[PDB]
Amino acid sequence: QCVNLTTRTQLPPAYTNSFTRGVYYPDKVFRSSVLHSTQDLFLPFFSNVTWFHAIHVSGTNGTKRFDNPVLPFNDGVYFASTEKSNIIRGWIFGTTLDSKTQSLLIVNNATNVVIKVCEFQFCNDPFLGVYYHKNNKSWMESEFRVYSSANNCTFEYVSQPFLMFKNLREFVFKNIDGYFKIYSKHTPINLVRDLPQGFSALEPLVDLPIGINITRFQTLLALHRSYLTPGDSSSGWTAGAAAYYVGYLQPRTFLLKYNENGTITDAVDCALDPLSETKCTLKSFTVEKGIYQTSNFRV
Amino acid sequence: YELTQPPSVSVSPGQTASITCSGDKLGDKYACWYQQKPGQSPVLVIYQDNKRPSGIPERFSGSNSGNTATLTISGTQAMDEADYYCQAWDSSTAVFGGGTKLTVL
Amino acid sequence: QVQLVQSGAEVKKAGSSVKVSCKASGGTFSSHTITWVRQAPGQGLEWMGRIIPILGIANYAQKFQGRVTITADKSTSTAYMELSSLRSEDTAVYYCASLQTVDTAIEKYYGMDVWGQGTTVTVSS
Amino acid sequence: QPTESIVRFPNITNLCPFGEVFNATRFASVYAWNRKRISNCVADYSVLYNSASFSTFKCYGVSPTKLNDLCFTNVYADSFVIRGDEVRQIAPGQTGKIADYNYKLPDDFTGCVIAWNSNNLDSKGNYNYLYRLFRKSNLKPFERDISTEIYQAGSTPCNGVEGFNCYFPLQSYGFQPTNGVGYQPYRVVVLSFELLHAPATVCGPKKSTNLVKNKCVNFNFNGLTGTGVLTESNKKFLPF
Amino acid sequence: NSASFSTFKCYGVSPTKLNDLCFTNVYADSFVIRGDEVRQIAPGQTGK
Amino acid sequence: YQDVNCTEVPVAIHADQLTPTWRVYSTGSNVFQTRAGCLIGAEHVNNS
Repeated sequence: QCVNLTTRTQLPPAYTNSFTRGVYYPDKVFRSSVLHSTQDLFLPFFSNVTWFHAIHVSGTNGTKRFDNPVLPFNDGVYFASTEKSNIIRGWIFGTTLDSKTQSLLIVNNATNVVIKVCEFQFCNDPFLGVYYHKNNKSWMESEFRVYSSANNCTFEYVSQPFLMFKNLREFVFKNIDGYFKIYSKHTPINLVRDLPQGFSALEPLVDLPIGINITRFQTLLALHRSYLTPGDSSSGWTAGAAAYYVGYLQPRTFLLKYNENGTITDAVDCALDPLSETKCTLKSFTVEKGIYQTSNFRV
Repeated sequence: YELTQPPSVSVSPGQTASITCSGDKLGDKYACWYQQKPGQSPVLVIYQDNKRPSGIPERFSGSNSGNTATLTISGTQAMDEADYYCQAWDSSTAVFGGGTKLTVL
Repeated sequence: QVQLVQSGAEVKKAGSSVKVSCKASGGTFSSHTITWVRQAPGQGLEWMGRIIPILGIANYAQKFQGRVTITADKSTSTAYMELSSLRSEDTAVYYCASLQTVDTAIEKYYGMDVWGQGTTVTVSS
Repeated sequence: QPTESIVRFPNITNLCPFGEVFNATRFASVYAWNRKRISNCVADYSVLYNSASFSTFKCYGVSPTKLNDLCFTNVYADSFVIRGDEVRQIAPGQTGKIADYNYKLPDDFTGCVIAWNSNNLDSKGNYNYLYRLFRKSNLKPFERDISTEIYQAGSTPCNGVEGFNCYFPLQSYGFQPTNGVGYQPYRVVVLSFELLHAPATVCGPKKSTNLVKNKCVNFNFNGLTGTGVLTESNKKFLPF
Repeated sequence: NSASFSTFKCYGVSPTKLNDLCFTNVYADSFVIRGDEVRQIAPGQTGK
Repeated sequence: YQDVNCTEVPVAIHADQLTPTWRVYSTGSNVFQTRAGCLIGAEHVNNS
């Protein structure tokens, strides 16, 4: 089922800035008109987030360079899709991802999210093969070009698919004390440039008691067979720009502001800069003229 | 489910040929057409709805109507001599019709 | 890429067990459902069934109910079948083709991308 | 004072097969232990401590008596078998071959631990039951790992190679009733759950009552007791 | 890592932390007692 | 920074584990030393 779509020279930086994102509800308790300070894993404000494209259409006639490397987990990942043709269909997690330990698999098909924290190997380029079914864009079915085994399979889960203008999606992955929680948020953005000049909350969706070890992860991409070449050398596919982001979470304290409706309107980091830190120690989003003392929060 | 088509069809070269593959509830069933030449194995020229796989010249086209599937031929040549079979994957099974033999003067 | 090269024509007596197979020699044996269609002179094409190697689920046709025993093993990377109770009228040319998918409801997503050269069978009586 | 008490609980009447968790013929080994999520289950913890078939109900988290009037979210159970003299060694942090090499409970654990004797179930002498006897590195709480490496009997390291200062130390099992208490395998099942007050699908055998609004009452929602006046609000709660 | 010692519970310091300090002066007392009296050997516990 | 030498700020801050937003506060042109400590981010002016 697997192929070898790997022949290129990687561009190491491939990153941009994330202005104000990654804030998610840390608990299941409703609050309103109150500012709460929550010490938890979070993405930094104005952080550096990877900007992998994975589809570099450039040149006189263009090309379909493929790039979905494996990324370290580092005790938390923030992910976004901002797709237009619904071509990102889940993720892969594990320690070494080759018949050693349990590995988590996520696939988002039409009406079934497939979860498999089970022991099986992943090739160097796991992906998904999808076709439009006569261009009707209704059946839109996929393929298992992701793995080749299901040995010693432990956990499974199925429910309504996570996937339902640019359609900016945001996900937060956190493997803490044996509980894997996937938070999510759907937001449309008109601008086709990088992340918007705005803020939005990020709700939880489902918690998984996988209880495994995760150190590296990879993204799954749905690809369409543009042409079938005779003597198949893993012919190039087409999905379109495969534009996804990656963020890294760290343990810090944020101040979360709730409105009357209970939705988060804005948040301020306690380590971004002294001004934002001064807001935390005062537990207020407005700081009057004067001089204030602040407590250390660095690692 | 049952396929009945004319035994044969004849048309002058360079003309537009229309072939009808009639049956029972074949519209909204996404029929597919194949091609077979004398002395050569069958090849895929129309896939999943009048769709032409890569490496095939832009000569075969058509549309699927309410209860009929039609194939239009453009730029007919001498080497177009072949037999067309229209089939569909119905009820987890494939049904093959009698097929039509194209004749060119 | 699959060539689906198979054996040539065979001569055998009537009423004997018939064994035919196609070997790929090209792409991976799995990831491509293998189906067979019978070609006969002045009788159209006949579909009997298909087998998915990796899934191992085989579907039969209405007229071929119980007269075929289809098996496929990944270790041998070959698909072979046992045919019996064959009459002279059943004699025809058998073909084998791939379908690019290995799932039951997904065979609708493709046509027969590749065919075989055709192995004619003659029955001697 | 409140006029009356109101209890509102989820409506569940389906009993999921706890026997598969307790009466199961075969339990997973301690090194590779099995976890079963219990949800939408009519939990009845009162059929365990008073049952005449079990004689060991050493709970650790909370009082088992008050478990029949609580609503729980994402209840979990784990089943494994130890040699038996390690039952006392299940404490949060101990020196042994299972506290850090097979199973580790977190210090902030909220649940009960269930064990019982398995003499006729694992000993007769049947020596075909096996479990991990040694491991090298430690593990984090609620973590599993499978890896077999030969213990170094001397200075020279032997990784699956028979040679000098390295031979076969393993011996066949001797499970028999003659062996004293502690050597016989004990079937151990631990109930794990959390009370972080999320939506709950597991609740005790408590019958709900009708709701009365706009009156000082002694309410009890999902085991959250309290007193106050119940009314309606314009605020909207998210589905979670 | 040895199964010979079936009762190894430290009082003033965690057993795992023993491998973090070098002592140069430790008083080791060895004697044999009945098994039922093993619990009796503890800081400030009454017993025969 | 109360009673902190201006020259010792980079060592004290442990710059190896700080975000760039704080690094800009360890060096630059708007660094001034006062008897109350080191002041960074304010431009000293002669006028009273």
